[PDB]
Amino acid sequence: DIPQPIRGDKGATVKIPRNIERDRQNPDMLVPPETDHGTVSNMKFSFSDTHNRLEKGGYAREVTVRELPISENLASVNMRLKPGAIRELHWHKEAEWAYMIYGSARVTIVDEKGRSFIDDVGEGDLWYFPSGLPHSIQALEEGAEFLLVFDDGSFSENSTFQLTDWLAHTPKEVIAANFGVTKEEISNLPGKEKYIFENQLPGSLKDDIVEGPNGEVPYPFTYRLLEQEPIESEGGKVYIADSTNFKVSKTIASALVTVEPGAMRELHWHPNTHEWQYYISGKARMTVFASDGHARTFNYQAGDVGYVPFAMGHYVENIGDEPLVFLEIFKDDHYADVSLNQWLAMLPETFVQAHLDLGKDFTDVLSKEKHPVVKKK
Amino acid sequence: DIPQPIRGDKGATVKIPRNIERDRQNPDMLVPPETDHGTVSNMKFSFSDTHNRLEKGGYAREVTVRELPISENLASVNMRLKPGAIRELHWHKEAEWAYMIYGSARVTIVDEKGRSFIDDVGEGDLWYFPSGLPHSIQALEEGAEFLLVFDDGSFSENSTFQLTDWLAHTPKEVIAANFGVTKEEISNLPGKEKYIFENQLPGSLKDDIVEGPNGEVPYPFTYRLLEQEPIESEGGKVYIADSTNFKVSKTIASALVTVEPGAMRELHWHPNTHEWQYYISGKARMTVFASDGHARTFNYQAGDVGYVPFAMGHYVENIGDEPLVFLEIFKDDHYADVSLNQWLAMLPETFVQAHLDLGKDFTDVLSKEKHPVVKKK
Amino acid sequence: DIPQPIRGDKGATVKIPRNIERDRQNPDMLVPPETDHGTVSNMKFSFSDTHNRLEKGGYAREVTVRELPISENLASVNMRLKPGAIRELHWHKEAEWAYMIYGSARVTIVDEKGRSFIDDVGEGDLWYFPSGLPHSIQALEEGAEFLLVFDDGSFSENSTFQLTDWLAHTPKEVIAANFGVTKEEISNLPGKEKYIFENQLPGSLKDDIVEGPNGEVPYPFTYRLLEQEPIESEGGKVYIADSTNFKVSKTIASALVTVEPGAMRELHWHPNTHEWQYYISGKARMTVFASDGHARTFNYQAGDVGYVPFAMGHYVENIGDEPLVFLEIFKDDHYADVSLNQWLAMLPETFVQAHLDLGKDFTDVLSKEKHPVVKKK
Amino acid sequence: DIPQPIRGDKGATVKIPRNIERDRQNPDMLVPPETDHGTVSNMKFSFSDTHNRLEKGGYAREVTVRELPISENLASVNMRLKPGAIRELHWHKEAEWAYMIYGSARVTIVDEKGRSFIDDVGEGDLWYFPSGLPHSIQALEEGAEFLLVFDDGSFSENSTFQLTDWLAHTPKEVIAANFGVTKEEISNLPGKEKYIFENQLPGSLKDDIVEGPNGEVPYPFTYRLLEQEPIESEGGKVYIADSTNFKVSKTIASALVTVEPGAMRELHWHPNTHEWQYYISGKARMTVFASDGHARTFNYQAGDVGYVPFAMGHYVENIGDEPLVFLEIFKDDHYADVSLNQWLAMLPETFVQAHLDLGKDFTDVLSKEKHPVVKKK
Amino acid sequence: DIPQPIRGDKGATVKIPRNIERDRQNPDMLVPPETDHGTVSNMKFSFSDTHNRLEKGGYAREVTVRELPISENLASVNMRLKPGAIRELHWHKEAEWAYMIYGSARVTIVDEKGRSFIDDVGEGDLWYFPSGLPHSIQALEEGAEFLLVFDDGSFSENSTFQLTDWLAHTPKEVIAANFGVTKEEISNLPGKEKYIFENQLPGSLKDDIVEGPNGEVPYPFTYRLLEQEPIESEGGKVYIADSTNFKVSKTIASALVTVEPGAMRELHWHPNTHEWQYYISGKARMTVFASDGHARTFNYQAGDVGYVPFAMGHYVENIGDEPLVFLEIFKDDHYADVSLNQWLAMLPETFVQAHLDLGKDFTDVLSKEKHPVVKKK
Ligand SMILES: [Mn+2]
Ligand SMILES: [Mn+2]
Ligand SMILES: [Mn+2]
Ligand SMILES: [Mn+2]
Ligand SMILES: [Mn+2]
Ligand SMILES: [Mn+2]
Ligand SMILES: [Mn+2]
Ligand SMILES: [Mn+2]
Ligand SMILES: [Mn+2]
Ligand SMILES: [Mn+2]
Repeated sequence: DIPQPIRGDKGATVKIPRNIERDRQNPDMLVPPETDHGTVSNMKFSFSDTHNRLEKGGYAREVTVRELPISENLASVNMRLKPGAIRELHWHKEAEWAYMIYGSARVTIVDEKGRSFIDDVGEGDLWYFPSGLPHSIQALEEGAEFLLVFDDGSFSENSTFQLTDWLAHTPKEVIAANFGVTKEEISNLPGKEKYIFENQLPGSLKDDIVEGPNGEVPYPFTYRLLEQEPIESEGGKVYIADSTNFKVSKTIASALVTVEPGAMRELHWHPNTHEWQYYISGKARMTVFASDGHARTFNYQAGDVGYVPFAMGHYVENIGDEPLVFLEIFKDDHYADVSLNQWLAMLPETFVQAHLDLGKDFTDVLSKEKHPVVKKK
Repeated sequence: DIPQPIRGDKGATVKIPRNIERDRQNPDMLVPPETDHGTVSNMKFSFSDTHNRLEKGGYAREVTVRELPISENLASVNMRLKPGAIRELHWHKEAEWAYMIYGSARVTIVDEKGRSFIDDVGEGDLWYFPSGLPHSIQALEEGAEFLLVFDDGSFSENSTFQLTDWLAHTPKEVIAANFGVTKEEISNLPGKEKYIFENQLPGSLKDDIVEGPNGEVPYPFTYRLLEQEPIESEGGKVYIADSTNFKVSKTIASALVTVEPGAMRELHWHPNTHEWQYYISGKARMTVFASDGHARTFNYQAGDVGYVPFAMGHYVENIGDEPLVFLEIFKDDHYADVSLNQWLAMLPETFVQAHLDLGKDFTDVLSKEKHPVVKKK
Repeated sequence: DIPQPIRGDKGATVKIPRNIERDRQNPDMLVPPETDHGTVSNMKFSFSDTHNRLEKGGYAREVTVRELPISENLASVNMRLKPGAIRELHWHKEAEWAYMIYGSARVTIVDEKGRSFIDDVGEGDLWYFPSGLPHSIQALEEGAEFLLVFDDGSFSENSTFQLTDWLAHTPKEVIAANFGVTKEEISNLPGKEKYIFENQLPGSLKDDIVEGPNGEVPYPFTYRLLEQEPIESEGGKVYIADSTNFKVSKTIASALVTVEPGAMRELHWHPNTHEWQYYISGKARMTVFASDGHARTFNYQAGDVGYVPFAMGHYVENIGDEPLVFLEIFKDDHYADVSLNQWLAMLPETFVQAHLDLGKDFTDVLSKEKHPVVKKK
Repeated sequence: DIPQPIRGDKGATVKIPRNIERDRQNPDMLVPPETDHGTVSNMKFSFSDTHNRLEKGGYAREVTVRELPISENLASVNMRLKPGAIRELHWHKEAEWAYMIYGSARVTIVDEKGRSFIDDVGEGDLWYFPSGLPHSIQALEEGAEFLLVFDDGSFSENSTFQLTDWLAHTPKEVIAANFGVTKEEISNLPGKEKYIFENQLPGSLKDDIVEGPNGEVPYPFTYRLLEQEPIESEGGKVYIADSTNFKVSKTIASALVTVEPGAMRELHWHPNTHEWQYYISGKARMTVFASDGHARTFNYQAGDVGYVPFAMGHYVENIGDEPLVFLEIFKDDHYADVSLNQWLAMLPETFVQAHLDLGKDFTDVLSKEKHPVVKKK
Repeated sequence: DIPQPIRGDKGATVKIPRNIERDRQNPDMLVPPETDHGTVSNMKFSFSDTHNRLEKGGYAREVTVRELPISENLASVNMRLKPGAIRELHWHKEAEWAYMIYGSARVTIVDEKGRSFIDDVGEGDLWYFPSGLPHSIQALEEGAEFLLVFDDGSFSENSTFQLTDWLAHTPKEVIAANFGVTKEEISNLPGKEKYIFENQLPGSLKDDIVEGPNGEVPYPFTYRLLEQEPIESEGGKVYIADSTNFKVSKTIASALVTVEPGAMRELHWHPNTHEWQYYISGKARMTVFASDGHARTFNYQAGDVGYVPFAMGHYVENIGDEPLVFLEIFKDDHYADVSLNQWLAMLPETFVQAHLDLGKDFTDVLSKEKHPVVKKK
C-alpha cells in the first residue's frame, strides 16, 4: 500500500511527487513516535547512496564525514575483491579495522621493526592495522567482501599512499640509488597506481610465511571474533573485541550484535565515546535521546551506517522477521555500556520508585545482571 | 531485475546483504560513468530520509547542513498544511523563499515600518520574506504543500521565533504593561507554542486587507513565476526569478527548469555562487565536475535535494519517460550562467579547434545563442 | 534586608558565603521570573568589573569579547579626560562611534584625501570616525567623559596605532629622509607612546580650523543627537542616529532611549542585527527571548553593558524611581525595529484572536502606530 | 566614602553615573597597581551575576564559558538542596568534581560493570564521578550546598541526561519491551523531567547499601579532604586532592587553600595546566603575569570564580580581616606548582644575584623548602 | 653560469628580473623532476630569511608557523651566546629540546619538587626541559650556538616568562611580603627584562652544584647524543634520541643523520607523526610524496628548516661534495620509520613482482635489514 505521514489526528497525506520506496523503508521517520521531539542531526546513511568505484578485480564505496557529518571521527569503506584480486600494498595515517562479511582474504602487514605478519581471514574475522603500517589484501577462491572502518571521519580510500604511486612519483635515479640497481633494471615500473587489480590465486598460507632476522610480531593483527564465547541473553548475542582481548586494536573497540525477531538491544548508553554502526542484515529502528527533551527515531536496514553521539540514550529494536545483525564501533581502547535496567536494579527500590512514580511491581522486575539483548514477552 | 556494480570487465556482483530498491534508484552511482574520478562530497539527499514532524493541521520535514554538509549556506523545509490550517505567526534571522507546489495559501507579513502585505499564493507562485520580518501561512480550501528555502544551512524549522512562545516566556505583568491591559484580561494566553494548528478557512482575500497609517509596502512579497514568459529552448523551459524581477528577493535567486523526456539542461556553470537543487518531479542524473580531474555523477528523483558548489561544471539529464522538473536556487541577488556551447561559439573557430583537436565539422555546430535546455537528436 | 532565592515554594535560602550587594543589584537574577527557561548566554557586564588604565590626564577601561563573549562584533571603552588633556593622535582598523556623556572635547580627523575636520563636541553629541582614519580627542575646560564603541569585539584601546609609537619604532634616518630634515632636528622625538597626556586648554575652535588645498570634507564627523526631534511616546523618548541622518556613520546605528519611571521600552525585536546596550543612568530589567522556549532575564544599571543577539525578542523595563537612560547600538547602516503591538494591530483581528485565544477586548487595544516607550496605567 | 580612580598624579574622578558598590568591591581594578600593564583577558566572574534556576527542593546557578570565556575547559555550578530533596538521577559527557561547602548529602553512582557506590558526604568532603557514569544527590537533614566543577567549559546543568526525561521520550511500547512489563504498568511514568524535587529524608546509609553479583567498586567516589594532613606554612594551609590520593579523580586535581589575615599564597605558577578558582570566603587580590610585560590585577570575594591560564605567574593575597578560603582546580591527573622562592633558593647565589642586581642580603632569605602560604612580617 | 627553468622541451628562459643566487640554491625547484606533480605546501624555510634579535651577549632568530605554516606543532630558535653570556632564567608552556652545534653552555633547571639539575653541554649534546619547568643557559669560554625546538608551532622566543619581567610587573609590596624583606631591600630590582645579558664566565661545574632537602632529580635533562653508538650503514650514520633512551624527552624524538657524499637517506616514511628538519651542514634535495599522485621536490642547505607531514614518503639525497648533516625531529615519545626496501624484502617475492611488474632480478636485491643511509654504486 501507500503509507501516509498521519498519526491519529496529526499529519496529512502527501500531495506532491514523492519517493514511496524510501518512505516504505522509513516508517518511523514518515510517521515518528509521538515521543520524538526537537532538532537532532541525521544519524543514518546508506552505502547504496554512494558512488561505487569499479576496478578490474572489484569495487569500493565509502561513507565519510562528507556523507554523514555527525561522524567526524570515523569513516567506512565497503570493499569487494574477486578471487585472487589484490588491494595494492599501501598505507595511511588512519588506523584501520575490518570485519569480513563474505568470503576470505590474505592480509600482509610489516611493522616499523621490519617484522611481517601474513594471515588468512574468513567470515566473522577481524583485522586491525595500526596507523601508518603498510598492508595489503588479496581475496582467496571465494572472493571477499568486507567492511573497513578508519579512525578519522575525513578519510577517503582514494587518498591512500600506494606503493606504485610512490615510485611513479620518485625520480628514477633516486629509486635506482635506493636499491643499488640501474635505471634500465626498473624501466618497467608502472607509471601510475594499480589500486585494485586481478591476479592469480595465491598458494597455501604456510608457503607465503616470510622469515626474517627481526623476529615475530608480538601481537597478531587478526582476530577470530565469531569463535569467541558471546554474551548470550534471551533475545540474542553480543561478541566484543577491544584492546583488552584483540590486543593490537588500540583505537577501535567493536561489538557484533545479533537480535532475534521480537528482540531488542536494550536501553543503554556508552559512557566513553560515540557509537558508529553498520547494519549487516535485517531491519531496525532506534531512538536516540539527546538530552533536554530531544529525541529522534531512525530506521536502518542492510547497507546502512548509523551513529549515536557520546552518551546519548538508545535502543535498537528488530522490526523485521529475520535476525538483525549489526556492528557497534567506538574510537577507544575499550567497549563500555551502562544498562538502564541494571543501573536502576542496583539502586534502593524506594529511591527508584520516587523518581518513576511507579511501585514495587515495577522495581521487582529489574535485574542486577546486564542482558544486552532482551526478548519481548 | 537485480542490478550489479559491473561495467564491462570492472566491478563485481554484490555478495553481502544490500538495498536493492536504493540501488535501482541510483543506477549511475552503483555503476558510475567511466569518466567519473576522485573524491567528491555527497551532493544528494532525500526528504524521505528525514524525520517528519506531524501536527494537527499538517507536517514539516527538513534538509539542512546536518543532513547535507556541502550545503552550508542554504537549508530547506517541505511543509504541508491541511485546509484552513495555520503556520503560526513567527519570524527568524534567515530570509525565506518559497515555491507553492500544491494547493494555495494566504500569507501575511508586516514590515519594520508597520506596513502590511496579505496575499494569496497558488501553484507556481513564490514568496520571499526578508530576514527578521514576521509572517504567517494559512492554507486555503485545497490545503497546501510547498518548499521553503532559508539562506543559512544551519536553520531548523523547530527554532523559529513564534508569537505564542514569546508571550508564554514573558512575565504576565510585562505583557499587561506592554498593552495597557490587566493580567486577568490575558489569563487565557497559551502556555506553549502552537506551531501548526487547525482553523476554519478564511474569508475572501479582499475582506482581510488591513489599512493603516503607514502606507502600502513598496514591493510585493509574492511573485507569479509561471505567469512569466519562460526562456524556451528545444528540450524545455526555464523561468527565472531573482532580485531584478522579483524585487524583494535580494538574497535568493531561482529558476524553475522543465526538461522534456530525451532532453537535458545543457553543460554550464554558475560564475556567482553555489547551486542548491530541489527535484519536484521526474528522474535525473548530473555529473559535477570539480576541477583537477575530479568528477562525480549523482541520481535524483522527486523529493531529492541536490547541490553544485560554486563554478563547478554540470548538466542535468532527464533519464525517465516523464518531464523532469527541478529548481535551481542561489544565495545571491541575481541568476547567472555560462553555457559551454555559447562560450566556445563566441571564440575564434581555429582557437577552439586547437584546444579540442576537432575540426570545422565540430565548430560549425556551436550556437552563439544560449539554449539552457537541449533535445537529443 | 537580605534577599533570598525563593519564589513561592521554589528555591531556598543561601547557606554559603555570598555577595549580598550584587544580589541586591540583581533581584531578577537571584529570583527570575517563572517564565524564564533554558540556557542563555550571559548578556550583561559592568565597567566597574574591569581594570582601569590610569594616566596623567585621565583613564580608560573597556568591555570587549574577552569580558562579554556574546558580543563578538562590538566592543566599548569608557574614557575620561581632564581639562586640556589629550588622547594622542592615533588610528585603528575599527570604525569608532562615540557618545559624550559629560563635558566637552575637541576632535580632529584627517581623511584619505588630506581634508581635515576639527570640531567641538558637547553633552549628547556623537562622533564617528571611519575605519583607519586618524584622529585625536582633547577635553575642554570641563574635562570630558564619553563612551566609545568599536565595530569589532576583539578591539583593545591598548592596541591602537599611535603617532609617537610609530615614530619611536621607525629608523631615525628614515624619519629624517621622510621629512627632509636631519637626524639632529628630530633627536627630541619621544622614545615611547604618550597615549593620554596633560596639556594646556586649547584656544577657540575657530582659530584651530586648518585650511588646505584639498577642500572641505563632504560630510561632518560629529552629530548633535539631542538637538534632533525625538520619537515621543507616552513613557519616554527615542533619538535615532544612523547612516540615513548621520551620513558618515556607515557601520554603526544608534538610539538614545529615555524611559520614565513606570514606563518601558516596549516588546520588540530588531530584524537586521544584534543590539549592544550601554546603561547611562537608572535601573532596568530585560527579558531576552531566544526561541525554542528559551528566555532569560537580566538586570542592568548605570555602567552596565547589555546585549540582545539578532532578532531575539525583548523589552526594557524601568524598575527604579529615576529616568532610565540607555543606548541601543547596532553594527549596521540603519536602525530598524518590529513592534509586537504594531505587528498584531496590522493583522486581521480574528486571525490574531485565533493565535492568542483572546477576544475582541484584547485586539481592540492594539495600535497601528509604533510607540517605542509605553507607560503603565 | 566614595572611591575614585586616582593614583598620585594619574587618573581622575568619575564624572558619569557609576556603580559605587562594585567599585568598592574592586579597589585594585578601579585603582590598579602601577606595575600592571597591557591587555589581559577577564579572569573574574561572580555567581551573583548569574540567573538562578529555582525549583521545589532547591536551586542551581552556573558560571561557564558563556560567562567567563577564558575558561574553555572548566565550568561550574553552585547547587543547593533542601532537606531530603533530590537532584534527579542523571548522567553527562563531562566528569564531575564536587566540594561540599554546607550540610551533607547522599550520593549514588553505578559503574559500567553494574557495581554501585552509595555514600554520605559532609562539609569538606569531595566527590568525583567519571564521565558518563550515572549518579544522584539527595540532601540530608541539614540540606546541602556545594560547588560542582565539570571538565568542559561548555557544560550546562540544564542539559544533563535525566532518567525521567529519557523515558518520557522513549516509545511506551519500547520501555515495556525493555523491562518485560505492559504499557499499562508504566502508564504513571512522568511526562517530563523532575530535575530537582522535594522528598522525605532517607534512612541511615547502612540500610541503603545495595548488594550485587558484580562486586564492590575498586575505588571510592568520595574523599574526605579536610581529614587529611595539610601542608602547613606560616600563613595558612593547603589540602591537595588529585589522582595520586583521590584515585578516581583522573581529570580534576584540586587544592583547598586557607590564607590567614596578613598572609598570602606565595608567588608561583603551575607547569601543567590552567587554574580555575572558586572563592569560598574572604577577600583577595591576585596579579596574573602573562609574559611580555603584561600583568593584570583582579579582586575576588565569596561567590567569585577566578582563573589563571597555564603557566602564568601569580599570587593570592588576603586583603581582608577574616581568613581567605579558596579552591585551586586543574584539568589534570596531578597538582603541580613551581615556587618562585624555592626555584631561586636552589640556584647558585651569585647567578641569582646577577639576574636581580641584588646582593647576598637578598639571597640569604631564600628557602629551599616550599611554603605555599607565607605571612607578612 | 645562469640557470634556466628548462627541462628538455618543457619550460623557457626567465624574461623578468630575477633572483639568480636563490635560483642556484634551488636547482630542483627551478627545474623539478618530471616525476613531481600537483599542489603541495611549502616545506622549506631559511633562518637567513628571518629577523635576528641582537642583544648584548648574543642573538636569537626563529622559524615558526608564521614563517612555515605546515609546521603547526613545532617551532625553532637559532640562539647564540658569547662567552659567559646568560639567557635569562625563564619558563614557558612548551617543552624545549636542544642540540648544541657550536661551543658549550651550562644549563639549570629546577623541577616542581624543588630539585635542581645543573650541567654542562658540549657539541653534539642535547637538552630537554619539560613544559613549564624553569631554566637558564650560560655560555662557557667558547661561547655557544645551538638549535632549540619547541613543541608548539605558535611559540615565540620573545614571549617567554622571564624572572625579572615577572618581578617588574608585581607590586613591590607583594614581592616584599613574598620574601619577608622590605621594599627598600628590593629597590634595585630591574625595571624590565634582561633576556640575554653579558656576564663573567662561571667557575667549574662542580662548585655550582646545589644541594637540597628534596633529593636528586630522577632523570637527567641532558644527553650525550654523539657518544652513543649510531646505526651505521654504507652511506652514513644515524644517532637516535627519544623517550626510550633520553628518558625525560617525552614529547620530542630526534635523530641526527650524517649522509656522506654520494649517499642518501633511503626511501622511508614515519608511521607516527610529522617530521621537522634542520639542516646543520651540506646540501640536499628531498621529494615529499603526498599521495594521490602528488609529489614535490625541495632543496635544502645549512640554515634551512624542512618538513614532512605525517606518513608522507620521502628520501634525503646528498647533492654536494661535503657530508650532509641534518636533524629529524618528531613531536612524539618515540622515533619510528618504515623502510621501503625492508618492507618489500619481508613480503613474498612473487607478490612484490606482481605489484612492480619487475622480476626476480629486482626482488633479489632487497634487504631484510634496515639501512637508513645507503650509498650509490
Ligand atoms: Mn588500508
Ligand atoms: Mn550502543
Ligand atoms: Mn518562516
Ligand atoms: Mn546549474
Ligand atoms: Mn580612536
Ligand atoms: Mn532593542
Ligand atoms: Mn551531575
Ligand atoms: Mn595557583
Ligand atoms: Mn627556554
Ligand atoms: Mn624521515
